[PDB]
Amino acid sequence: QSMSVKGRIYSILKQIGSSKVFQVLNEKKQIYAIKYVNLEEADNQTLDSYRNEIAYLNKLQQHSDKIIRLYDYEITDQYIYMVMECGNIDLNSWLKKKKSIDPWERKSYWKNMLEAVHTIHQHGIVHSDLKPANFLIVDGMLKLIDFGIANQQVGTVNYMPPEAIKDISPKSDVWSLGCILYYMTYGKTPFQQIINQISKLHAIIDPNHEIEFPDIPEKDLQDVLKCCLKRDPKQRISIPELLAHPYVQIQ
Ligand SMILES: c1cc2cnc3sccc3c2cn1
Repeated sequence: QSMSVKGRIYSILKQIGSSKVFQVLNEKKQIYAIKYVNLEEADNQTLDSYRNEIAYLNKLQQHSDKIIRLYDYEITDQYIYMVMECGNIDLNSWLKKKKSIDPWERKSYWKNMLEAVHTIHQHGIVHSDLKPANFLIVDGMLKLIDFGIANQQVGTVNYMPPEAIKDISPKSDVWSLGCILYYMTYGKTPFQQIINQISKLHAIIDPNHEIEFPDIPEKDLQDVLKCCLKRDPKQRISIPELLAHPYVQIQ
């Protein structure tokens, strides 16, 4: 099985993920990821969302290694081919498969998530739909897969900020990152216990609904969670503030 992106031939190895993602090999026998997108039944608002996300991904590549590498692309009126770097596994399936997560790898992953989200924020981008499925493990390093600009773990309200439920600033991405770190800390998201979707949304917003923060041996890690998971965006810690917190800095 084969395919041609900008005159270069790529051999398919396996499918990873309208859109199909594949693991491929080039002529020089190097491993890549090819995202295929079918534009056939797509509107102008959809096309603009797609061209906007590609342009942001192409630009933000130069600013951080914690953003997925985009090597090349081919765009027509019928399709998109994106030659990207191949990750090992996404953060979600890595966590789902793992029972207990190492405190050193968790601190390391946190640092990477802050670096990536901070970059998009410096360029005016608020992701708003952050989940572990949005991050990629590549050579013991987390990488942000996308920016939330392009149309369409999906649907999930577990990482949703209170401000998003009511209706959006960088503080929204802070709430979501805090939910991801909470999962890597406690083994569940803060509201995971609630099956009923409405009853879950009714708890995320309600301030009288106290989020449990059980006593862990990492006092700094407990403080981060308590700082991220504050219902009032005004009272929530910022990304530049998180990057200076003792949890990220102290050895
Ligand atoms: C674009 C590029 C990717 C590269 N590597 C991997 S490994 C598991 C998912 C993915 C992936 C998804 N979208």
